[PDB]
Amino acid sequence: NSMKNIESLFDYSAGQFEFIDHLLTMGVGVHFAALIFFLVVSQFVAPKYRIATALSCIVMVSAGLILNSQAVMWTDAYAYVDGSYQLQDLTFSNGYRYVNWMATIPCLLLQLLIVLNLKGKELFSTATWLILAAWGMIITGYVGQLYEVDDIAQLMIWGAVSTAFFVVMNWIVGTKIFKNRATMLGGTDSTITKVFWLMMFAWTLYPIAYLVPAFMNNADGVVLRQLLFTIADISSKVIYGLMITYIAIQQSAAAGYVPAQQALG
Ligand SMILES: CCCCCCCC/C=C\CCCCCCCC(=O)OC[C@H](O)CO
Ligand SMILES: CCCCCCCC/C=C\CCCCCCCC(=O)OC[C@H](O)CO
Ligand SMILES: CCCCCCCC/C=C\CCCCCCCC(=O)OC[C@H](O)CO
Ligand SMILES: *C\C=C(C)/C=C/C=C(C)/C=C/C1=C(C)CCCC1(C)C
Ligand SMILES: CCCCCCCC/C=C\CCCCCCCC(=O)O
Ligand SMILES: CCCCCCCC/C=C\CCCCCCCC(=O)O
Repeated sequence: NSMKNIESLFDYSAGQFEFIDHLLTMGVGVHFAALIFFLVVSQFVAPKYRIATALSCIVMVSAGLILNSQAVMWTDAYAYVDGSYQLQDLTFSNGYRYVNWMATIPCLLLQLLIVLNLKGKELFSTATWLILAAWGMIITGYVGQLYEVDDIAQLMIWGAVSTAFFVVMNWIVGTKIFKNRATMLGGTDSTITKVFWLMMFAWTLYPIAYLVPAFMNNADGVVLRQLLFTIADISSKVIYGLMITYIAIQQSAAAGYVPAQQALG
């Protein structure tokens, strides 16, 4: 895989290399710092919603582990020789992010449906179609990015197929939110709508980063993609998580859960 990604084609300046490393390790720090928040505030969440704030904990450690794995793979593969960082061992590839997305995406979607007050047979059927489209988007994307060096034309077609799964996924999410936000308590019917647009923005940064090999095949493009991945990660995972927690707590309080009522005090 390492030879299939453009990162393997370049020598990096000390600044370039250490900006990538600092990006990944700061991402580890943000995800593990928020995990403690999600854990501590789960006691303020009513029983019917607490799983949502538990799913953020799982998303945090999952993303933190892979990002930490990426950072160590990054510094294992390259060595400073003759004024630049040069590849020594093929041990780095963005493929593991696609495995991070494969597990974290189901979690992110499931916490949304829970705070939407879906239950029963609709919760299981909607989650099933959503996860299935999501995995289809990830797998087709994963196969695409194997060609970002050799076959750009092939990366664009796998991207078009993945985008089809993306669009159908956003349509289900969107429809369920707008048809169910009347069920939301504590005024969260206005908050879930701002979560939907956060999703649209943050999740669209990934396809843009995905196409970096086509409009910026050079070491600077490598740095840009990692930057875009960082902004998208913190947005789609952390900030999104915080808002799902706020909704969880506010609906808990409005539902008669004293810890939520008193925590917001
Ligand atoms: C030979 C090549 C084969 C290429 C073919 C692969 C591409 C299929 C793409 C989209 C399928 C979407 C089908 C539409 C069904 C979606 C299910 C649905 O609508 O569920 C959401 C609903 O809101 C909850 O009940
Ligand atoms: C390979 C490229 C293929 C071509 C791609 C072109 C299609 C893109 C169009 C829309 C994106 C999906 C946007 C989904 C936004 C949410 C929809 C929604 O929420 O529906 C509102 C509902 O109807 C209220 O009651
Ligand atoms: C590098 C450091 C990055 C740190 C990473 C961010 C960690 C979260 C920080 C503040 C939460 C602000 C958002 C609060 C969301 C609302 C929660 C709520 O409803 O209030 C509960 C109250 O905090 C219970 O006493
Ligand atoms: C870390 C959390 C999330 C939700 C990551 C989401 C990733 C995507 C929405 C990626 C989408 C892609 C598409 C639409 C087409 C090109 C290949 C990608 C997989 C990057
Ligand atoms: C083959 C792919 C099928 C994937 C199936 C996974 C769908 C899971 C759907 C929802 C499971 C319920 C999650 C938590 C319910 C909340 C219960 C509680 O509040 O204690
Ligand atoms: C993520 C959305 C994907 C959208 C893809 C757009 C559809 C493809 C558009 C034009 C293809 C351009 C053909 C050029 C062949 C490139 C071969 C090369 O020189 O490397």
